[PDB]
Amino acid sequence: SIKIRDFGLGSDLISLTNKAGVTISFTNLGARIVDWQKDGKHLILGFDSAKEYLEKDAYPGATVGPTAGRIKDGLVKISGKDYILNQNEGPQTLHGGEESIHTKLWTYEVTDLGAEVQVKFSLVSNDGTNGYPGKIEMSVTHSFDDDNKWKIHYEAISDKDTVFNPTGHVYFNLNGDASESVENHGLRLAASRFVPLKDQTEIVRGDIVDIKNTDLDFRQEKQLSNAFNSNMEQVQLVKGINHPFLLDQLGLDKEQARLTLDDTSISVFTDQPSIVIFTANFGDLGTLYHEKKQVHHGGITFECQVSPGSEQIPELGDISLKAGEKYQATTIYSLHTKLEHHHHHH
Amino acid sequence: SIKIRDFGLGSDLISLTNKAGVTISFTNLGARIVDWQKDGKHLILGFDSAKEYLEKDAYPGATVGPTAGRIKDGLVKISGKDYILNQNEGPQTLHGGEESIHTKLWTYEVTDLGAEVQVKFSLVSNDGTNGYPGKIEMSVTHSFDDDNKWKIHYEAISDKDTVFNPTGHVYFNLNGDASESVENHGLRLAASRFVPLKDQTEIVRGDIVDIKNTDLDFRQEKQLSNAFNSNMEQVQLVKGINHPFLLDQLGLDKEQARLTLDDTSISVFTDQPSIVIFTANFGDLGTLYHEKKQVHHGGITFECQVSPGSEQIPELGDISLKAGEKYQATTIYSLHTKL
Ligand SMILES: OC[C@H]1O[C@H](O)[C@H](O)[C@@H](O)[C@H]1O
Ligand SMILES: OC[C@H]1O[C@H](O)[C@H](O)[C@@H](O)[C@H]1O
Ligand code: NA
Repeated sequence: SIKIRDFGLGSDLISLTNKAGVTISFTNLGARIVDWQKDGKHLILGFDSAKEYLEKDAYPGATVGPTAGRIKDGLVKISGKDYILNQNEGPQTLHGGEESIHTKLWTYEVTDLGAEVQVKFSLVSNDGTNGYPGKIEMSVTHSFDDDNKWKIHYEAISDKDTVFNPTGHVYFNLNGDASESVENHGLRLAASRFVPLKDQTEIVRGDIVDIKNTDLDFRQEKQLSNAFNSNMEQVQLVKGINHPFLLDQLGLDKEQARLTLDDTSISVFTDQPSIVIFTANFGDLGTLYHEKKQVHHGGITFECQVSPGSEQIPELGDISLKAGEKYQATTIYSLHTKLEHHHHHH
Repeated sequence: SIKIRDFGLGSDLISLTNKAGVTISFTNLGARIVDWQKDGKHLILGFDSAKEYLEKDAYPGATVGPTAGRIKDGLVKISGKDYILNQNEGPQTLHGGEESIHTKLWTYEVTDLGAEVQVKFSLVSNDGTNGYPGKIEMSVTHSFDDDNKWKIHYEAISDKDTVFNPTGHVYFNLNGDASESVENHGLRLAASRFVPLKDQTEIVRGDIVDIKNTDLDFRQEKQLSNAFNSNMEQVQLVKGINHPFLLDQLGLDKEQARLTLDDTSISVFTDQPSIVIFTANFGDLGTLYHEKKQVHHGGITFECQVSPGSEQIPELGDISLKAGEKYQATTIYSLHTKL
């Protein structure tokens, strides 16, 4: 079933329930996921109204871009030309600049395919918006099926050579309470290397580091507490995790990551080369989620994209988008029950 | 009473009915007026869904900008520097460039004051959007009251020196049917001068012209057909009227124009110095409104703003907006019915 209602400020809330009774909801404000519940329990973080997003934190669950992550000094080279983008985090351009796509009302249309329902959000980034050459016609399709798979499909075309590397900013918290740390969740991630950050400004260091056998090694499932408790320089630098992880094997067919809590698991699939993992290292900020003060480490993202820093570390990839060329990216989050035995105590 | 409903593509339709039973409706798609009716008759042109506007014509009833009108070669000078805006009509920048603010979904909040109801639409134009320096935080408040006054109040703030001169693009048709020319309406307009167009590109010609005692003088009420049957080269040029008229006296208190058809009249008030009047000179286009095929002259606008062409005729004014300065504008469309 599909249901729609006003969500506030002119935004709408689109709620889907699949045949298994799992419900998930989105809003056109930032083509974003608002909630995902199983048996009355929230699997992710979200607010109850549009205003909350604009007043507390506009990122959760949003579609972010045109370029996700930090661009050192907002400087990009496009077809032999240097371009300076809006700098909204010191001299850095973070998640596309100020008042970016995650803050806009996107138009949308719903396609009911029976076992699958698709919500296609659309938006045009005008040429020059926040320094980005365009215009760029973008679309984000969020779909949910009877198999409990939530898929995000991005598409985009530009009138001019530009840069494009968006991502989905959902935060998971299998505890279903933001006031509960995710250190109790088990994490498995098919990545042998990571990208260290230079300092508190969080731009990339310039090197790629192997993490096998360190506290950041999750190739084999381990509790998140291991990382949180680590005194490795990078962990301390960011007070948790906030880094791009380079996937060892690419392809949408492979389970790149799996997050488990007791009988529930979320598997991550994507066609992107890295996963930026941010563990809500907010300290005592205590943003309220459903009247619960969120704790430090009260959530975890899996931002699949081309790793940030490619401006400095060419090896990470090329986020350039040629005029007329069609961009596409696909990321999938699938829900499972009793996928494995996870019986721990914190 | 207030009613909110889905207008399509995720856009909303906000309908306001006052004590008099008059109904006015708006959509966040382009902070625009969709309908205005009395006793079941539409006073303005509009569509029945969001899609239609996107597919047929996106300007009707919309808020247009940042700059309304045509800018020669898309060129403006800001703080002594030349800036090239998005060009969407040949080398001209028309109505702020392609995919402008009239095609975006604005956020909004409704405020019920009893005798009056306000609907405040907001949108942020990012710095650099379509070549315009910013960011510009814009808000357009459409309000409707028990006196049948529809008021538009504009406000904006920019982080950088820029240009700003928006307008409301409603088309009136007291016939209540697009298939019917407005030639039968009577118009009065407090303007003795106008701005002639250079040619078919519709950019300004360069001069200001006195219209006193011409087919374009409406200082004294007159029927539209007059203007429409005039052989003035300017009329002949655009096949109707598509020009900025320079108001004689400035100020919100003075009724600047009046459109009348029988018992029904619309008065226009503004704090702007000019009114651009366009008589839907669409030829055989035939755009469909409420299943009615539109006729040439099947509508008329009252675009209140600073006259287009100030880039070439500074006497017309200046549309710059310095960083940190607050822009404000107001335009009123008052409805009256004789007894
Ligand atoms: O709150 C948004 C969040 O987005 C990414 O994960 C960044 O790496 C974090 O530093 C933070 O900016
Ligand atoms: O269609 C929108 C309309 O906008 C103004 O009124 C112009 O003068 C007309 O030429 C036309 O372009
Ligand atoms: Na809506």
